[PDB]
Amino acid sequence: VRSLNSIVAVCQNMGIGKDGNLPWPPLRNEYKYFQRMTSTSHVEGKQNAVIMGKKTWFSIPEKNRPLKDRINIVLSRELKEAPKGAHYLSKSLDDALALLDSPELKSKVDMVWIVGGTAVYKAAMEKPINHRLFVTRILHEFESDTFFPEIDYKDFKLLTEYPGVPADIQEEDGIQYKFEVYQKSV
Ligand SMILES: NC(=O)c1ccc[n+]([C@@H]2O[C@H](COP(=O)([O-])OP(=O)(O)OC[C@H]3O[C@@H](n4cnc5c(N)ncnc54)[C@H](OP(=O)(O)O)[C@@H]3O)[C@@H](O)[C@H]2O)c1
Ligand SMILES: [Ca+2]
Repeated sequence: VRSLNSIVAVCQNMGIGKDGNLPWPPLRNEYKYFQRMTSTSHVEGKQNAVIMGKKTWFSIPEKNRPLKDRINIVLSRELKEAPKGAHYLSKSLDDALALLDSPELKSKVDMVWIVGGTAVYKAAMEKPINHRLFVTRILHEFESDTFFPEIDYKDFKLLTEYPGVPADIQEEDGIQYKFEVYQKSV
């Protein structure tokens, strides 16, 4: 494909989860940011595709699957068939990428978003393709048992500005956070 997009929220230690869920209680504004960023396509009659690992898919409340208005792709070396609600099942990132390039998908899909977990992010990170990483840095220490892979500061350059991403420190429910965008160019 042309380029990937990755979106994650991280607390101070780069933690992204705890016990199968997020490390922090719900932040409204963070949420809407995710829905908005992942769902919004810049082309009529096109839909965005989201890619995620098995543990992440299941983390989503059942009645809430699949993420409305996007093509849900789950990665798993173990599942035989796509979990109930997913659109496609794939064995590796590569398979996922290939599926996307296929005739039927080729045309129905706008942007591709990697929504985790660790291994998905990592895999996407290493592909020598154009890639933009949308990070929400939550300026607090919540205990996490899952972490964001290490990012290559030589490859991913932090943008100083980007359209429609507030640049100031935000706050909600007594917690502050900041939005950051890194860009990898091949
Ligand atoms: N903060 C955030 O932005 C954010 C975003 C997502 C998730 N989360 C949290 O992270 C946790 C889930 O993440 P996780 O890292 O533990 O799990 P995960 O990546 O969601 O699930 C991992 C599984 O998915 C399959 N998989 C993963 N990478 C794959 C690859 N490259 N090729 C094929 N299959 C692959 C494998 O399943 P098989 O064993 O079946 O092969 C692997 O066991 C939860 O706590 C969730 O709340 C946070
Ligand atoms: Ca397994």
